[PDB]
Amino acid sequence: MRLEKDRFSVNLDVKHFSPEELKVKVLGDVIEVHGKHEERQDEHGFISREFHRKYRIPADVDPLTITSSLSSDGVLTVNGPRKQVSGPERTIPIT
Amino acid sequence: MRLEKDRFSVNLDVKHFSPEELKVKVLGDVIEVHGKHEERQDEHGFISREFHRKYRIPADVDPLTITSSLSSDGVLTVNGPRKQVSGPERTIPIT
Repeated sequence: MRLEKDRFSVNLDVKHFSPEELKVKVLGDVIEVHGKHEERQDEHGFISREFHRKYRIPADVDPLTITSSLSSDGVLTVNGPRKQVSGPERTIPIT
Repeated sequence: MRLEKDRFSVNLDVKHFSPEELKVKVLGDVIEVHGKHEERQDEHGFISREFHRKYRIPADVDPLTITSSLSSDGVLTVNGPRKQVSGPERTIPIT
């Protein structure tokens, strides 16, 4: 949902939502994310919002190392580091 | 320049260009690419095309393992594999 020269961040507005109702997850290359709230006809134009978003990590981002926080105003945040890594400037053979 | 569910491919039209004149390269996360042709005023609307494109590899693609070929019709192709990898479907702690 967002990238930086040193870190990254996925942001989702899911206001009036609460953690027990959501599922974050890391399946290697991907970042799973499931939601589902049944506040029911209580609202007005009732909303039974459920889903399942998935994102692709970036290469220099470790599949582990993920701060998955949240703010008071119902906003899922997913964090992680970047690594410049070291490969000798590898001159590639063009056929 | 292009992606697939199992492999990837970067394609550049650089017709009337020849390998000695170009530089492919892998700097960890990135794929460098330099060009420069001086066919000179020989053409008509002379063209002194030089540059330096750079691409970001995808996570499941090894920084090594890169078939950099080319076709007869002046087209740089850059290839590589993908790996589903294995991480236990890692349930992430949302704060």
